Amino acid sequence: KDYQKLIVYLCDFLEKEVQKRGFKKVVYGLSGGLDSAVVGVLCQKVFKENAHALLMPSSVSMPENKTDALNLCEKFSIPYTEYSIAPYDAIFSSHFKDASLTRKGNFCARLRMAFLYDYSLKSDSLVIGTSNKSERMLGYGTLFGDLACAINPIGELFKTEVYELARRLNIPKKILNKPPSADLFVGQSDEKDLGYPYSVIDPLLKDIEALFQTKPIDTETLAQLGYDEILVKNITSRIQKNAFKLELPAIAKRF
Amino acid sequence: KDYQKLIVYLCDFLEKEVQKRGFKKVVYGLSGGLDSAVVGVLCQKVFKENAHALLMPSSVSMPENKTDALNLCEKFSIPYTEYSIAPYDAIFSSHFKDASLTRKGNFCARLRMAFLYDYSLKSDSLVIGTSNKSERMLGYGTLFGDLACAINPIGELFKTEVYELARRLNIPKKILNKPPSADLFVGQSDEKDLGYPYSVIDPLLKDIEALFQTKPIDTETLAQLGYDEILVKNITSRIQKNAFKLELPAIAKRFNPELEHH
Ligand SMILES: Nc1ncnc2c1ncn2[C@@H]1O[C@H](COP(=O)(O)OP(=O)(O)OC[C@H]2OC([n+]3cccc(C(=O)O)c3)[C@H](O)[C@@H]2O)[C@@H](O)[C@H]1O
Ligand SMILES: Nc1ncnc2c1ncn2[C@@H]1O[C@H](COP(=O)(O)OP(=O)(O)OC[C@H]2O[C@@H]([n+]3cccc(C(=O)O)c3)[C@H](O)[C@@H]2O)[C@@H](O)[C@H]1O
Ligand SMILES: Nc1ncnc2c1ncn2[C@@H]1O[C@H](COP(=O)(O)OP(=O)(O)OP(=O)(O)O)[C@@H](O)[C@H]1O
Ligand SMILES: Nc1ncnc2c1ncn2[C@@H]1O[C@H](COP(=O)(O)OP(=O)(O)OP(=O)(O)O)[C@@H](O)[C@H]1O
Ligand SMILES: [Mg+2]
Ligand SMILES: [Mg+2]
Repeated sequence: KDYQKLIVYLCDFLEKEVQKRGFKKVVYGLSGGLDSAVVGVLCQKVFKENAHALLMPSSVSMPENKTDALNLCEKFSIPYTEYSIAPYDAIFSSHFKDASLTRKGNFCARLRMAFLYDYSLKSDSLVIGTSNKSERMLGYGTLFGDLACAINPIGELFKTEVYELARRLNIPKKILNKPPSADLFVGQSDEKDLGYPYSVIDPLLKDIEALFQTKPIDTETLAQLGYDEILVKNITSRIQKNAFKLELPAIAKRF
Repeated sequence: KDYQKLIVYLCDFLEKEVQKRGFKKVVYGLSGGLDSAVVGVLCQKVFKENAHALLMPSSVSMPENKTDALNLCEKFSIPYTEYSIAPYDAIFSSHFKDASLTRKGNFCARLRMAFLYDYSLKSDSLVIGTSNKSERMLGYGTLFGDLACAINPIGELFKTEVYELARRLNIPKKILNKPPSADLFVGQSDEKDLGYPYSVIDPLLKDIEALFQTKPIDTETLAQLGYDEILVKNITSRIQKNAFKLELPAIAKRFNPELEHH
């Protein structure tokens, strides 16, 4: 129950990493969801007015999410800026009508990466990421999109742990009770895309991280732990298919 | 010859890296410049028609560059597609009229990454990078922009070496002698931005690679070699300031509390 210890640890991390790089200001995307709310509150405790939230709704971003984001900023005195990327996704939709929801969402996530980095350069700030360990392991995120940042304080925290941390940070119940959703298209949700809730995925991901962090996953070993055959096959496939997102691009060694 | 061994080496790298990932098709951005022309020719030899070139001119892109890129595809039978990003940068210019040239250029480089990746997903392909070793060490490129890719065959070749390889690959003279330029704004050139041509930069980078790799750069040692003080200061700064572009993000490790009995 020593989450106060964890909060101090993460705040110290943010302070040290930003300082060692020669910066004193940070920016991050605030979506109205749990993860970015946690990152926003942590940065506010460390940089106060020097931590800035950037809200970037799209043409399909759900309205409620944005208002919840604004309410968070007012509650925690977080300076913010609202910048719509709708004019950009509108062009993409007109040029690629039959584009899959995934392609449309990935473009938006990258547009967000671009404006966060643009904002950072013009204001001399660093971009703080919000991807949690569950998403990172599953590769549930857009490469060079929401996975793009300079520093990420909750990258080794599983989704269930980010939630527990959020409670200690007094994150609004509105955001705490909100089901995870990339919000890249109307009706999207982590549970629907993944097929299982984080209450079922996280326990398995934790054993996989402990047993096979730098070695191949042994589905038979996981089977012995009492995990559903189908569940293991599905989660293992996702992890192995997206392992590349956690690695640097392959560069031919000097001849 | 060693250049032929190099070509075979790079071709094998591309085929093995793409195959081990379960792919058979690749895509890359063709700007009309030397770096992308080199990557395009190499990919054509390995994947033939399965290697696609994506031309993405902006509102400021020089027209001559697109023409040279198109002629390259014709000479080497490279399938291509032209998608202008002008409509997108036009909105950016309208929203941020006073944005710096660097900010505007970074936005375009990132739009190109997004379309290359969009194209790769819809066609079951991998994005091949074109950043050379000089650009990588100097951080002369947009993070998550042109530096973004799955595999990069020329990341360990200095610009000067890329030029020599290009000669053996029979790249059009128009491209070979073309001055390096991000072409993110009218009149841009690597020499004007960096302050020096690669003929002066590369020799210094090669010494830095040989002298410093386990320890930080020592400007006094470089001064003893005979390098000009300004060149050393300029290049050393670019390398140290932009080293972060070649690394993954800093992620906070799991918290391990120091227990009372520890
Ligand atoms: N083996 C390999 N080695 C190196 N590169 C490889 C590769 N295999 C594919 N690639 C490349 O990776 C690309 C596919 O990766 P990527 O573009 O990320 O795309 P993808 O993984 O296909 O889509 C991202 C997914 O996670 C999503 N997401 C996005 C944003 C936020 C959240 C959230 O929960 O907040 C979730 C999204 O909705 C979708 O379900 C390919 O098209 C290809 O260019
Ligand atoms: N220490 C650090 N650790 C982690 N992240 C750090 C950081 N310092 C800055 N950052 C972040 O990195 C950002 C700055 O990097 P970045 O956005 O790339 O921007 P930046 O390096 O400032 O501009 C890109 C540069 O490379 C150029 N370029 C671009 C595109 C193509 C070519 C070409 O030759 O084709 C050359 C360009 O002309 C310019 O000289 C910052 O705003 C910040 O968010
Ligand atoms: N409309 C948006 N405005 C600003 N940032 C956004 C927006 N949509 C996505 N982002 C950014 O991309 C990330 C993707 O959201 P993600 O679903 O992963 O987490 P979240 O919304 O913070 O929390 P949760 O996973 O519970 O929904 C956000 O954390 C945020 O940094
Ligand atoms: N108009 C464009 N169309 C397609 N791709 C582009 C365009 N502009 C830039 N790119 C991509 O981004 C990269 C920019 O890198 P860069 O300008 O340094 O190299 P280059 O133009 O190939 O060669 P050079 O360094 O001599 O200019 C290109 O290699 C290419 O993949
Ligand atoms: Mg969300
Ligand atoms: Mg060029």
